[PDB]
Amino acid sequence: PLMVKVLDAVRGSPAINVAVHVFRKGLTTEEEFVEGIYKVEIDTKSYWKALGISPFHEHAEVVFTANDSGPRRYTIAALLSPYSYSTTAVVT
Amino acid sequence: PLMVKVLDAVRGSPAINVAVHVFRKGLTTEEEFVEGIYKVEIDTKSYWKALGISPFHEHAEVVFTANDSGPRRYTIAALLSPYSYSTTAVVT
Amino acid sequence: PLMVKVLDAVRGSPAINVAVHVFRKGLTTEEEFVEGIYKVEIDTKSYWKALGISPFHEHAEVVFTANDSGPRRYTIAALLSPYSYSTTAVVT
Amino acid sequence: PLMVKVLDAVRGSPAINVAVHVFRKGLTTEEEFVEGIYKVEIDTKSYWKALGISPFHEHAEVVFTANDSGPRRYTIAALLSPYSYSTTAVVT
Amino acid sequence: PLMVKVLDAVRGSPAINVAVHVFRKGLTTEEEFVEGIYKVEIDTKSYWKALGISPFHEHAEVVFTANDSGPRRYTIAALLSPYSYSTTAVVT
Amino acid sequence: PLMVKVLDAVRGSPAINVAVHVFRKGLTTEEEFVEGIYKVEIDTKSYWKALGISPFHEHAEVVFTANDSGPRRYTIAALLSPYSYSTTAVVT
Repeated sequence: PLMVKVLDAVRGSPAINVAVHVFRKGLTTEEEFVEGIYKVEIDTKSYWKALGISPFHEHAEVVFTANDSGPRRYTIAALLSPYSYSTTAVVT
Repeated sequence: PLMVKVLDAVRGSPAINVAVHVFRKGLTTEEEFVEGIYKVEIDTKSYWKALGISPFHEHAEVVFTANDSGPRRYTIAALLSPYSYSTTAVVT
Repeated sequence: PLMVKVLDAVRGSPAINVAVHVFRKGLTTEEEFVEGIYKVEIDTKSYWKALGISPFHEHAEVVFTANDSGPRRYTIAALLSPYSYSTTAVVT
Repeated sequence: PLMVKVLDAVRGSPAINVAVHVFRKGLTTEEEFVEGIYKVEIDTKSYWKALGISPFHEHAEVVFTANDSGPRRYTIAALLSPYSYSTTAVVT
Repeated sequence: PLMVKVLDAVRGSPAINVAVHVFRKGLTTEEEFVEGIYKVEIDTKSYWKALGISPFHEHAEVVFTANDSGPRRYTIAALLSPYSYSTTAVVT
Repeated sequence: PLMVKVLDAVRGSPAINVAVHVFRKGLTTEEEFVEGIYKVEIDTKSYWKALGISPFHEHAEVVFTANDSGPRRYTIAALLSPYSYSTTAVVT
């Protein structure tokens, strides 16, 4: 008998992020997985992935150049932070 | 008999991030996994991944260049930090 | 009889990050794993990973160059730090 | 009979980071593992990993250069430090 | 009968980082492990890892150069240090 | 009968880092281990690790150069030091 009980009696007003999981039992392969339940990706780069079988196999002249040079600003006040009875502000 | 009990009686208003998991039982392979339940990726780079079987196999002239040179600013006030009855501010 | 009991009676308003896990039982391989439950990756780089079987196998002329030279600023006030009845501020 | 009891009665408002785990029982291989429950990676580099079987096998002329030279600033006020009834500030 | 009891009665508001684990029972291999429960990696470098079987096997002319020369500043006020009723500040 | 009891009655607000573990029972191999429960790595370098079986096996002309010469500053105020009713400051 598997019994899982989470946050059953709540009185008041909290801030929650519940993640309950119960399990009873050619280049990239994945199986039976739970990924990115509460994930966050900011300014994330992937230039060359899984190009394929036999890419640039013979006599390949290639110049890979990657220039990440910029005036980019990211300002997050409450990233993944539940809060109760509080004050959150970004003042520029 | 498996019994798991988490945060059953809450009185008041907290800030919570619950992650409850119960389990009863060609180049990259993964199986039976739980990844990035509460992950965060900021300014994350991946230039060449899993290019493939036999890439650049014969007579390959290649110049890999990666220049990460920029005025990028990241300011996070409460990254993954639940908070109760508090004050959070970013003042620029 | 397996019984796990976590934070059952809470009175007041705390700040919590609960992570409860119960288990009853060609180049990169992984199996049966729980990774990055509360992970954080800031300015993380991966230039060449898992290029593949037989990469640059014969007569390969390659110049790998990686220049990470930039005016990047990262300022985190509460990184993975739940807090109660407090004051958090970034003042620039 | 396995019984695990953690933080059962909490009165007041603390700041907690609970990590409870209970277990009852071609180049990189991993199995049955729990990694990075509360990990943090700041400015982390990995240039060449798991290139593959037979990489640069015959007559390979290669110049690996890695230049990490930059005006990058990282300022973290409460890294992985839950705090209660406190004041946290970054003032530039 | 295995019984583990941690922080059962808490009165007041402390700052805690609980890590409770209970267990009842081709180049890199790992199995049955718990790694990086509360790890921190700042400015961590890995140039060449697990290149593969037979890398640079025959007649390989290679120049490995690694130049880490930069104006990088890291300032952490409370790294892995839970604190209660305190004041934490970085003033530049 | 194995009974482990840690920090059962806490009155007041301390700062704690609890680590309770109970166990009842081709080049790098590891098994049955718990590593980096509260680890910290600052400016940590690894140039060549686990290159592989038969690397640079025949007629290899290689120049390994590693130049770590830079204006890098690291300032940590409370590294792995929980503190209660205290004042922590970095003033530059």
